[PDB]
Amino acid sequence: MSIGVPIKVLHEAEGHIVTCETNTGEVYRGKLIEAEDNMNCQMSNITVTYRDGRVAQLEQVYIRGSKIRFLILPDMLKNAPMLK
Amino acid sequence: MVQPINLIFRYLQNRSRIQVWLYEQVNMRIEGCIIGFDEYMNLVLDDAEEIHSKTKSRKQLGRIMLKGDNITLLQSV
Amino acid sequence: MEQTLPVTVYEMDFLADLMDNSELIRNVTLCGHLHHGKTCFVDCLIEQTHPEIRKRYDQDLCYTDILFTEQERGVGIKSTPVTVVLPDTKGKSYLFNIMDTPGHVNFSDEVTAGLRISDGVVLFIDAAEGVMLNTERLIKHAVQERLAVTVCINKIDRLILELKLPPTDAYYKLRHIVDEVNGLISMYSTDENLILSPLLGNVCFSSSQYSICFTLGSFAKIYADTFGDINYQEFAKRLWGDIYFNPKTRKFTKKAPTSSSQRSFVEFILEPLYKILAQVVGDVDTSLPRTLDELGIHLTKEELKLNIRPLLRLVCKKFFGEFTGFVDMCVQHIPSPKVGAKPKIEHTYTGGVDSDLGEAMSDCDPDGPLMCHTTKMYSTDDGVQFHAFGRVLSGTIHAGQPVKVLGENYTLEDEEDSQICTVGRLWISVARYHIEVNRVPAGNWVLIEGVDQPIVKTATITEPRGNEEAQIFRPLKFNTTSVIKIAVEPVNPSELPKMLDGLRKVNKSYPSLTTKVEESGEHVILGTGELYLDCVMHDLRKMYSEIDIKVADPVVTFCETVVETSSLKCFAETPNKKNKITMIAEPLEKGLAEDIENEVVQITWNRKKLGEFFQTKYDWDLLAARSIWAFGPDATGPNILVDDTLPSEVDKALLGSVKDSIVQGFQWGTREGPLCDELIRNVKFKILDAVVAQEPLHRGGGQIIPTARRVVYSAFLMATPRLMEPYYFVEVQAPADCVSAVYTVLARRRGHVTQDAPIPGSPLYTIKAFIPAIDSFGFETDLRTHTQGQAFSLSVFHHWQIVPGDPLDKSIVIRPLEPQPAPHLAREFMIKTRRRKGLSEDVSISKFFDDP
Amino acid sequence: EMTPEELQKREEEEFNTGPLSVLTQSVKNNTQVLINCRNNKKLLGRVKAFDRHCNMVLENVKEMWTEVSKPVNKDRYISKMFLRGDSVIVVLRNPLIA
Amino acid sequence: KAHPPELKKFMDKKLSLKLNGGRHVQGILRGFDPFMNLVIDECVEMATSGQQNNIGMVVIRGNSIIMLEALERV
Amino acid sequence: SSKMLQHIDYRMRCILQDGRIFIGTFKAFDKHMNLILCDCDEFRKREEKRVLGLVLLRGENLVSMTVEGPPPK
Amino acid sequence: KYVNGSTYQRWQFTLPMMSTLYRLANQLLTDLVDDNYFYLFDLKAFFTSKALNMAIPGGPKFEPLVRDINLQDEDWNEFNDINKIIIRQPIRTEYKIAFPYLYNNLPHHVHLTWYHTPNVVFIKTEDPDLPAFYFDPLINPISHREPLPDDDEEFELPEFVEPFLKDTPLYTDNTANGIALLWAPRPFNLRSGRTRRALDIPLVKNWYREHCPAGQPVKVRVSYQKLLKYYVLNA
RNA sequence: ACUCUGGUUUCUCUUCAGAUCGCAUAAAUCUUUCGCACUAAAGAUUUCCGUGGAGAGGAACAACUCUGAGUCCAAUUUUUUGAGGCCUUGCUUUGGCAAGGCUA
Ligand SMILES: Nc1nc2c(ncn2[C@@H]2O[C@H](COP(=O)(O)OP(=O)(O)OP(=O)(O)O)[C@@H](O)[C@H]2O)c(=O)[nH]1
Ligand SMILES: [Mg+2]
Repeated sequence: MSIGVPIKVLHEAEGHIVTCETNTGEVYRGKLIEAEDNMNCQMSNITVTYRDGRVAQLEQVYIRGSKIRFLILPDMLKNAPMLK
Repeated sequence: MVQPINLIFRYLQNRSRIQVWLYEQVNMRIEGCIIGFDEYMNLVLDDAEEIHSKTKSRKQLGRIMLKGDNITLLQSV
Repeated sequence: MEQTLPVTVYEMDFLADLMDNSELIRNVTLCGHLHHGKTCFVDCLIEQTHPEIRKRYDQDLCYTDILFTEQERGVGIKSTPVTVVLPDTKGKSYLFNIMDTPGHVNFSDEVTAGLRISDGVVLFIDAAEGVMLNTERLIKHAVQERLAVTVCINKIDRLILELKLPPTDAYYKLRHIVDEVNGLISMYSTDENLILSPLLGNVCFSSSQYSICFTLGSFAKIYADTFGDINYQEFAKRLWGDIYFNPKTRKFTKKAPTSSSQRSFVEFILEPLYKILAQVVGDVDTSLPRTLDELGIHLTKEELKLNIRPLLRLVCKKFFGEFTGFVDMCVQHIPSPKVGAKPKIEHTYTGGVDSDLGEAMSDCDPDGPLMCHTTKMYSTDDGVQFHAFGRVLSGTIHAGQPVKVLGENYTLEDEEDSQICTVGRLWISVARYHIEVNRVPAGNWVLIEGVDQPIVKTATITEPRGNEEAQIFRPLKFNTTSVIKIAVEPVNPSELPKMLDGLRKVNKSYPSLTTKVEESGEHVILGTGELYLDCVMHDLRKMYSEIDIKVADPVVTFCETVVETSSLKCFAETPNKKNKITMIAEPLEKGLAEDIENEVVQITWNRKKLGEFFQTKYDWDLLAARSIWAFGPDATGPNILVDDTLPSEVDKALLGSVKDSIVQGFQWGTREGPLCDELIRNVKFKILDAVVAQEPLHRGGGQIIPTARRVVYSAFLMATPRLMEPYYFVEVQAPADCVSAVYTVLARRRGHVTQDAPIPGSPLYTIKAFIPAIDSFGFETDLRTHTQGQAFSLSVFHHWQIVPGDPLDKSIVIRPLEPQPAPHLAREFMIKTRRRKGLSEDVSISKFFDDP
Repeated sequence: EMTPEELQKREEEEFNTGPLSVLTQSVKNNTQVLINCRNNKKLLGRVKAFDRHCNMVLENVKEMWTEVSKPVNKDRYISKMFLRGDSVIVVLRNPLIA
Repeated sequence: KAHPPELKKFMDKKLSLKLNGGRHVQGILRGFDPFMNLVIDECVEMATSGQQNNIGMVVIRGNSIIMLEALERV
Repeated sequence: SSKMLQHIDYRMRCILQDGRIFIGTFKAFDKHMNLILCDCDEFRKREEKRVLGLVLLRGENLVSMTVEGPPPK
Repeated sequence: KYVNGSTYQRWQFTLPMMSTLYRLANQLLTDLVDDNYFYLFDLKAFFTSKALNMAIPGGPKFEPLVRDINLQDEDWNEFNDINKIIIRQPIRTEYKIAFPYLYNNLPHHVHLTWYHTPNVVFIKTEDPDLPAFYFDPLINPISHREPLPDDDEEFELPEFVEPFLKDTPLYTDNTANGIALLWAPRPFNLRSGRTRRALDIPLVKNWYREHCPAGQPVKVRVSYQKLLKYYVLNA
């Protein structure tokens, strides 16, 4: 009644390797440490593909969830209990 | 640990030369003498001025109510 | 997959996928005292994660305790692993490998087999009984096995429904329990960063009878789901511990307002819990539906017709919901096992973290070199095949994959205790069903089929054709000493092989079981007590060998000590007549045997730190302290081998030529001993002189090992030898009136009462006593019969004390079937053991000399 | 909000005294309205109703938008429309010519 | 019901903020609100012209903040 | 809000604010229109199909959902 | 409201009714809060003792279930060598019932008794003018003596909130009675039940199932033991 | 927050019930074991006392409590906008797309 299913799947994706695209086209693949009700994602050990194609290694990242276009989660969470 | 609107209150207590950046407008920033804020970070500036980066012709604005939905960054001097 | 598993809240594909991500795994041992709520807590977690598995109304489903002797005795006997997927307070599902360990202190070894494969501990404490014997012993063994310790104060309903304490005074009870656990952890650990408080989330409060389980965060989240705008973690920071609530300023203060206000725990947590339990048990018919409406709980009309205990369990299952405070506590405060891999490898791996394989085991990666470690062997109920249970610390076991099992005697130079075994099947072991898997990645627990043959107690499974420098994990250092000794023969000797087969099987099932054959052909089982050996004997006669087996009387293993230095400096030449060794044996300093046994010293140290210890602690010269060769029968045994050979009289390189064989003979001599072939204890063996032969085919090996044993024996016997009794520390939980009855029961059995102290907040007393373990046979039966069941005792091994007799006393006549008096008990204890051993009738001090 | 009352008609004190009152005028005056909206378009019509998000129902609208060629201004006539109100820049009562 | 962004991991840390219009900034975090406006000590501006501009204590609106990178090890 | 509970597990096409297409199995949604789509293939223009997996699409960037195919077995 | 109907098959009772019925039946019930009292005196203990041809002292005595090993017919092996046996205390009958696999050669048809159940520390309430939740003087006192957040921190509890059942009293006038009904013997721990025949209710079965009291003559003691004998033969 | 089930009691029948079918406990018979069988044990069968469930049939009064189902949010974080306009190439399906630079 209060919290939705996709934020439960986002909380279920913590510890896993998620790849989050942001509003400025930058793709961040790495270990999602923590995520909140708003989609503020503290992630770590991040491989970053910018818009040009350059890849950087940013070891501790906190993305503001407003700017997140989407996150690609592991398909393990296709069997997560809140997706039933 | 400093919370931000406390430092805005300290800014107006200092009446600093607050330069405010803009959302999505990277060219034009605004100098000012900050007087008042609110719950939603609307800012009134006493002698506010537009500064470009290509033009850099500082235009004086007077006391403005710059909306909270437009600011990015409140630096000093 | 491919098996018929029960209906569960999660699904097994998600469990098998949480197995891969080893950040979402918690290897947890639920350990505590006897009957402190661990099996019922696992029952509550199983009922949470399995909708079709439900506890009966009048009788608790255990769901571990899957043995017949566990179901009949009511005492947990073996550790049952349960792998569930439990959701957290934030809703995040973590894989939980839970070891439900027996809380009976005799089965403490079983807890050690769970403590090895765990990264954390939930110590279960009865809120009524408080901290008991095995809770102190498992605090000690949990912070000494380098495990993160959390506390579940189970049975808080006994504060409400039994003691009927006021909520302030039951808060004082829970606070006293948390303070007692903090004092025990500060006692057994120099670090004070592992303070246990419910403010930190380290302490959970529970009632596994009624499915109450909350930390402060999970009780604060009930407020956060009832009232929206509150952030529950900041609230949980204020709920416990002399913080009062000001409802006019709406703020939590340390200063008490009104001079009769309650703490935040009493106001916000304990009084709602009391009002829930009091409205259920007292006012079901009158005023339960309006308070249930106030709590948001609606029960069906069929559900309100329940009796008061199932209705309590149901009301608190609807109020508290899932056991997310347990998952809060074990996720915030028990490592990852990715984080917990490095203390596990530093503590339990023999190569240490600094090895090339210790690094790759600290990384805990499933695509690494396979380094599984099994501590438990679980028999299938046909009794024939065992399944080795343990955790994968690196790599991935696969079903059908050939594998290299290393036993406990595998060193890298003695590579013969290994065997290449084909792994048959892999199971994720929940208690009453096994999820058959194709592979098990690192960090996870696994039942392995097919590796059971080359191992007895403890294995390191590696892979063949790689990991050539793979060492074993350390054997299970047990909490206690298997002391009670029973002889075991078949009724019909023709079915001796079945019994021998069964003896091997109980050696696999019970981790601190010692099955040996003495020189008389007598088969001997060592156990920790009479319940332990009763279950061993049940499994021996019923599970493994289906034959009839005579048991002897329970006896104890004795130790052997000296009380003064040896009279003449004893010597022994080899059968070559070269290589004379000349030793004296003197008693160790007080507390030194406790220091060698509890690893306060090691011979694995360098000579500088070891000599510095023995100089600064026991007034040894650095001449003597730099001359320590070995440490008793094992590397941590209560004897010391020193050489006081001056380098003037002895060539020191020629002495280091045979240091290994003299050490081997000394270790074998202290392992058997000349009085009754039972371990020498607390004896310093000083090599005074050593002639050594010059060429190496005249010294070494078959000459100097038995010669060193003979000079250890003669140096021991010329010092005045005493037998040592094992003493059981007995913690009796009696009523206040039965204390003088406990004293009376102990006075008939040579037991000295250390203390009789009131359990604070309970009407019971704890009588702590020291009985001899030879006098503890039927002591708990004597106590519970004499007190009409009101007193109850748990007795565990504490120390060895010198028997009041003198064992080398031929002046003493012993009529064979009489209880001897104290001043010649040692003379009874020495020769009967010698008869049991079958050695000669008496040992003379001149048996191992060269003069006769 | 420090006004949590159930009987909230302050939102049309807003529509009689405040800034959005300009459109309740064209609810009552039935006046033609020019709307400068976000895709550089102009919507002239007559708003029948609206409230606090400035979403308006407009009747008989001429909408103007100019194209590049360098700009020629095109037109299309629409019967009657719902307009989501964050999709405006400015709203204008069309002036008194007389 | 606006929970604060979970940033005591990042207190007193050297972070590089990305701001909205392709912009960038560096500095020490000193606090936040539930709206993720950040207050920053030792702020170096670091524009795309390439020359690094120190300011000091600044406040950044949380609307404009794309990402935090903790340059210091948390 | 049963108008999209009618569409759960249907293979849906989600046109986004940049113009990218998300053809994924519509698993879940919430009040903010954040979608959980599994086995989601991105379609962009020059045609190419880019498999992603379990996409948690934030609701800010979703324009329009439409069904591509019936739910699988 | 209180029974099934005219067939008189199921009853459901209010807990004041069960409390006052428990008080009216106080003389027929032993006020044990445990089955620890029946340690080595329960049915399993007696099944064990019957199977081992041993008699628990307060308990029954049967014919031997198996033909006994005559310990003057066994012929001094190395196992039963009495010169090897350390005697400290006589290994009683009770020890062979308590641990039937440790202390018996050939434990056949033997029953592992229940071990300790944890001591139900239930304080019976003598005074109803006392609160139901009350620090009774049977309870040993708790001698008094924390990462607390500062009072300067701005955590406020919001206006709607207070503890969960603040209007509810902590105890009522029938709370201690219901707590006493939790530790009441069967049928008084029930509040619903199925109706039993008057034949089927032995009013004094849990009397000979206790130990026979002190100071009793020999005929009532053998009567207790033979009532136990036919109780155990029935079960 | 509007509508359609289901009731409860009692009498009887039929079938299943190794579940404490019974929080109680009988008797008979057979077999075995020792005594030398009320004062004795085991195993098995049977009968009784008399249960639970399901199904069915009657007849008494209740009919929508219960078990279900059908039936107040524009100010950062999502849904009341940083939106729209210019320049080069690859192809133009000559509509324009894609990438980048911009300007606001
Ligand atoms: N009053 C009360 N009793 C409980 C509670 N939890 C369990 N018990 C009872 O206490 C006894 C403890 O048994 P278990 O919990 O199964 O045993 P254990 O704690 O795992 O300890 P082990 O016997 O060594 O395995 C059981 O008979 C339960 O009925 C509780 O929360 N409150
Ligand atoms: Mg247990």
